Amino acid sequence: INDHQLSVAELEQKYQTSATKGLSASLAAELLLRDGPNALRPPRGTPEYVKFARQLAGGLQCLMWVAAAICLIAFAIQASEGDLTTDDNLYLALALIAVVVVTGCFGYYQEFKSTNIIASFKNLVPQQATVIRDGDKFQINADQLVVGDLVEMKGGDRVPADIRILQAQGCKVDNSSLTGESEPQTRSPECTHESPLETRNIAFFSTMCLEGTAQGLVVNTGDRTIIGRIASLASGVENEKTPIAIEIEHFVDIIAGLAILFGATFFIVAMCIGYTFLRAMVFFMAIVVAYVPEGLLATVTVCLSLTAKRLASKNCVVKNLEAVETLGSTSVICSDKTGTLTQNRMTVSHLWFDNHIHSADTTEDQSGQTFDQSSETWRALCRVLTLCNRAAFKSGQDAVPVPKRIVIGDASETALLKFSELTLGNAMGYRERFPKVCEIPFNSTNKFQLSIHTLEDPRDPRHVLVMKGAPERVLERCSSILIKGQELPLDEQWREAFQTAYLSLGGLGERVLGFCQLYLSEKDYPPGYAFDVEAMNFPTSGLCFAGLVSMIDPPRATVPDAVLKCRTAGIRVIMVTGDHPITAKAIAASVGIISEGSETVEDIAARLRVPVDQVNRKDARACVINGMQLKDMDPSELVEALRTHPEMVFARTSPQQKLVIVESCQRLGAIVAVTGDGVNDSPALKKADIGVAMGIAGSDAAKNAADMILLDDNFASIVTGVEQGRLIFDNLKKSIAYTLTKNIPELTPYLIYITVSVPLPLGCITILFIELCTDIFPSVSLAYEKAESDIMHLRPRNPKRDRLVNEPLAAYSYFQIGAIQSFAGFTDYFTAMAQEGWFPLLCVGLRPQWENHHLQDLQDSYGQEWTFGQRLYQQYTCYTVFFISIEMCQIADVLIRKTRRLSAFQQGFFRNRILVIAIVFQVCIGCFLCYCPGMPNIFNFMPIRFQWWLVPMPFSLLIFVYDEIRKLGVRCCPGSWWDQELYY
Amino acid sequence: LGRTLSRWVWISLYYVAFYVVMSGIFALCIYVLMRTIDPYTPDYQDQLKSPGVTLRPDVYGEKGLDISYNVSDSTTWAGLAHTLHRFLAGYSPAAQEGSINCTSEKYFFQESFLAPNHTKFSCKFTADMLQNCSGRPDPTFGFAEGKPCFIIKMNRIVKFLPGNSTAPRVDCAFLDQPRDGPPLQVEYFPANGTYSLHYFPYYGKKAQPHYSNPLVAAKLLNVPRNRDVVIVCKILAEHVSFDNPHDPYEGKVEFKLKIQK
Ligand SMILES: CCCCCCCC/C=C\CCCCCCCC(=O)OC[C@H](COP(=O)(O)OCC[N+](C)(C)C)OC(=O)CCCCCCC/C=C/CCCCCCCC
Ligand SMILES: Cc1nc(Nc2ccc(F)cc2)nc(N2CCc3ccccc3[C@H]2C)c1C
Ligand SMILES: *[C@@H]1O[C@H](CO)[C@@H](O)[C@H](O)[C@H]1NC(C)=O
Ligand SMILES: *[C@@H]1O[C@H](CO)[C@@H](O)[C@H](O)[C@H]1NC(C)=O
Ligand SMILES: *[C@@H]1O[C@H](CO)[C@@H](O)[C@H](O)[C@H]1NC(C)=O
Ligand SMILES: [Mg+2]
Ligand code: NA
Repeated sequence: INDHQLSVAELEQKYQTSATKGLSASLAAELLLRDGPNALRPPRGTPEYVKFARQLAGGLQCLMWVAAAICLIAFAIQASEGDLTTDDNLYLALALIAVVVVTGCFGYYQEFKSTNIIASFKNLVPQQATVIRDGDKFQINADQLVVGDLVEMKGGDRVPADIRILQAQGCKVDNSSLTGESEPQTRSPECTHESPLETRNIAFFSTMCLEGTAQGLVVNTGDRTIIGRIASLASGVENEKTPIAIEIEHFVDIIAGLAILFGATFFIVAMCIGYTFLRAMVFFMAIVVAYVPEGLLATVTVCLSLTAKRLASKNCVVKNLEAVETLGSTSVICSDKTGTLTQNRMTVSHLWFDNHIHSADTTEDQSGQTFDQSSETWRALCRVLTLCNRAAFKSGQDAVPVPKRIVIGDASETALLKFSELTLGNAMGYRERFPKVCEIPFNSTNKFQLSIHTLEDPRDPRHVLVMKGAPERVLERCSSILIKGQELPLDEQWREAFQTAYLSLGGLGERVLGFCQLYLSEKDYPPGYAFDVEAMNFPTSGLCFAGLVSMIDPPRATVPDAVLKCRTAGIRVIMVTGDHPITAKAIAASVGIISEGSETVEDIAARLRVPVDQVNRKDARACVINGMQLKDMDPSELVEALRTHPEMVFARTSPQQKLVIVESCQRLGAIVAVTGDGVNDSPALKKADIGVAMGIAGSDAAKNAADMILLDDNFASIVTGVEQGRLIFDNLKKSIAYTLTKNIPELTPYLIYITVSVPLPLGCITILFIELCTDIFPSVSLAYEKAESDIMHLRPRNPKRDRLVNEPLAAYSYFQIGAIQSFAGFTDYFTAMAQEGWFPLLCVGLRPQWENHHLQDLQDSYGQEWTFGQRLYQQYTCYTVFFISIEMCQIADVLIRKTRRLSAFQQGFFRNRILVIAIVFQVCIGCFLCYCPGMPNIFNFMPIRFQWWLVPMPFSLLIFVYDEIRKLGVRCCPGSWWDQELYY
Repeated sequence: LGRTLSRWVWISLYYVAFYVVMSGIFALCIYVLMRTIDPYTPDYQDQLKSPGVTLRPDVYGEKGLDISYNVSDSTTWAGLAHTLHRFLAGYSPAAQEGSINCTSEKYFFQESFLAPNHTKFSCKFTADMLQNCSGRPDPTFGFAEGKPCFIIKMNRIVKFLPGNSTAPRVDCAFLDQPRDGPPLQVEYFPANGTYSLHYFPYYGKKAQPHYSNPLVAAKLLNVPRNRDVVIVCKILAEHVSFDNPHDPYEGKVEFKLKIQK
């Protein structure tokens, strides 16, 4: 703050530098050594293996790692007793490890590809600078700048350091990145403001001198720059866990609790039966492992990748898989204005002529409503602003869209030339034809631009005088005016209307520019005579006014409808900007952040002509908060103000204040999305649950801090993102239910085997084939399901009450569908045993004799005697038949998981072609696993008879019918006990 | 807890009813299964494509059958002798009263139940048909002189026919070293060591509750002493196959023998 306030003399003694001579070369070198390079320090402490390790870590990943460790410890215990058939422990352990590793590799590949796609926009620049040393002006590198160096500035420079201007003549710079100000700001030595940002005598690091020349001293370098301190603040921000990760952690907690309960109860059962304590411990570990799915993580990752691919089809690049859901659960969108909700380019917005305010089209693609252009007054005004303008187009562009086409000159000149090229077709060629015999540019005294032009018509060479300037200076120079296409004298009513129009157009934040013309006849001025600028032979008064043209940075074409759709989705939209409150409020009204009929306390005070003390705050729905007012506030008042006003706009907010707003919104218990394009948004972007950075208009810091990037700079991609997030939430919970339901069928045979001592119904290899091969595809195909209701009308989900997996889902999947599948499998198992010679009663307690290698003549129910190998082949037959029962039940299970509430007849059985292909694939893989030569040797699968394929089919139909009746009952009685308890 | 008492009891009753309905469905399915199966003949003999072969006495060593004993010390073969007496107790005339004399010398087919309590006739086998290795007059079963007797028993399968061409025979021989040394000499009881054809087919426990497996005792006469040998005994029949690597006991039995001197 002392950098700008101090005057020349004390700065000389403070920095040991001369305002003219400059810093000494030896002093400059020693100060460069002491302070260091001017370049901002880039953090580079992100190794590749660290990222891979992070991708290998997470809730489901830690659960699977602990399951593998438990398998290894149980195998160690079994080896301590010298037991047999322990290779299944390794099979399960390596299965879990391989799944975790492949999933981590896939996620790392996705992140690496996204980073490479984003990195194409980076572009280094040497950024040379002009400095005075030893009295000889020359050039150095950007980092070579040292504090106190006397440095020159000219149009098109990048301002390689923070510099206090000591001399300036019409210098205009843009601070749309560091600050939120879209309009170019003047840099002048004169200083009155306390804030370094608003102060006019200082320049900033990541800026650009649009026009003018200047010279000043270097106040800060390196990471002490404003951009440097912003980057340091962003580095201080710490990322938090994404909502989907929290849901996964809650689900893993549920799984672990249920596993511990079942393991403990059956361990006590194993004590009660008479098993050895070590055997009961091994059974405990087996149950705990059996409650841990390993193919679930792969399906979750595949669903996330599919949603990310759908988003990337629409130029939405997510840097991580978990970010594709966050927008779906977002409750608050904090939006930057300049460059995010607006185009960041000045353009013509309104035209006041003929006592009428017409609105021009401001969309970058020219897809908006046009104004009336069948007036000769419009033709006169068009000639006026066409001939006055001096900006020129960049060469080589004829197929480039006009709004994006490159123009050289002032921002106002660029906007006027673009407006002419839109209304006209070839104003660039139109300007050349008219000769500029007299041309007077903008002057500190004249405060206007003047041009004398000769007419195109050979018959009429009458001179035309066109002037462009500030309305408060232009109006006093006029006597007549174009009205209805005629010349009319100025009365008091016309001046009153001019003042009202000027005040109204200035109340929208749009700069108002006045235009006028006059006709010089050949009697007054001969055609061959040349006009002289210094002679001032012109009347310079009594002019004929044309109209007013007001220019403002406009919203992007798709912004208003996207904002409206987000509001109908229950997401509250807050605008935060570093711009002036007038422009912020006008933009918020334009884009629908402030709804029509919603007025602020200032508007109410103006309406009732009452001081704000008696004005009731609750009457006003909209609210605009300045940065100073925010600083005066305290967190309790800020929370109360957030709750009180549904529509709220923050203007003149520093990066720290945006960070605090995001922190308050998050601390209130809401999921916050932050949209940004500039470095001033990077701290809040990193603090947000999801940060969305503009791609074309975004800066490096904003893209780095953000989770998502919009490559086409389409704000409408946010509504697609939130729709996809809600859809992936619903489809993910459906897929999780489908995957979970088959745990109980795989585990129940082990419980029965341990307790009742029947021969083992299901083996570990069959369980691996179920988990890893057959059922991955149908659960993934469940992610292509369409929404049952309309996604947009619904409110954002409550993060606390609405969970991804809750008790109703787990209870239903585990203990109703899983119970039915277990019963089907056991029915088919007993059918297979009885039809081969082993009645159900004989199977009870037969395990010790069944597994005894010394018994080669065990008798069945018919008295036939079996060897160990034949009994083992019967066991493999049981494995196969129970596996087929599970698969047949899962075919109906995926169909019931298609919808949570709607009937399967209401939706389509065949509308999801991927689901049909998945079911066909599952049937084919099962058939191949059964009837392939040599199968019983490698994988314990046997060619079974067709009768055992049909035994579980009634149970599949039972699952379908039961789920359909449940959903019908839920639909019929929305608020009943059945809906409350039986809906998941 | 998270639910009121009424809600908890309502959901508990609902789950109890659901599980009762599922249990009833499962019980009905198992009852229908039990009602369809035949009590006399297996429906789908699939892993019983060839009978297994077992040996008495059976001591299984580490992994497979391994018989060893000290000829000087009687305690070593005392257990094997007890095993042989215990097995042959079942094939005693007191335990063969239900069965009847049987000299048909061919497949003793039975299409009807003409035996007491609606059963079928079973042809009797008595231990005395083993003669020398029956336990009389040698209770040691030849173990005392280093000439052990081993009983080979073929597993019974319902309605399984070994072959009409010749009664199934048993053939014992060295495996590791057949060519080396003199060939193994074995004396069989009954003559030629054949299973008589009137013991087949088996009709099941229900049809033939007193059915008794035919026995063949093989006595080894020339076994080197203090040397480990491997002896394989196969069943020669038309429909009995012994080429199954994944089941070493199918159609044959292999055992290690070591007669220490
Ligand atoms: C949370 C609550 C869990 C509840 C679990 C239990 C559910 C109900 C299951 C069993 C309880 C009842 C036990 C009997 C069930 C079958 C009833 C039945 O009708 O049996 C009939 C047979 C006897 O034949 P018979 O007298 O008719 O023949 C007559 C003809 N003659 C005499 C000539 C042979 O008796 C038999 O075989 C009995 C065979 C029993 C086999 C052991 C049990 C195997 C069952 C596994 C299902 C597990 C489901 C788990 C659910 C999910 C949990 C998360
Ligand atoms: C035959 C057998 N053996 C074991 N052994 C073992 C494993 C782990 C442990 F900690 C101790 C012992 N586990 C078995 N199940 C129980 C059934 C099941 C279901 C789904 C996933 C895995 C399993 C494993 C876990 C089975 C079927
Ligand atoms: C077997 O036992 C007898 C009993 O004393 C002993 O003399 C003989 O040496 C043993 N056999 C061998 C090979 O040691
Ligand atoms: C059955 O066996 C003998 C010899 O075949 C036969 O003559 C006699 O009738 C029966 N004897 C006994 C003891 O059953
Ligand atoms: C079996 O016993 C008979 C006496 O009944 C005897 O003549 C014969 O030599 C014995 N054979 C063998 C191999 O011991
Ligand atoms: Mg911005
Ligand atoms: Na983040």
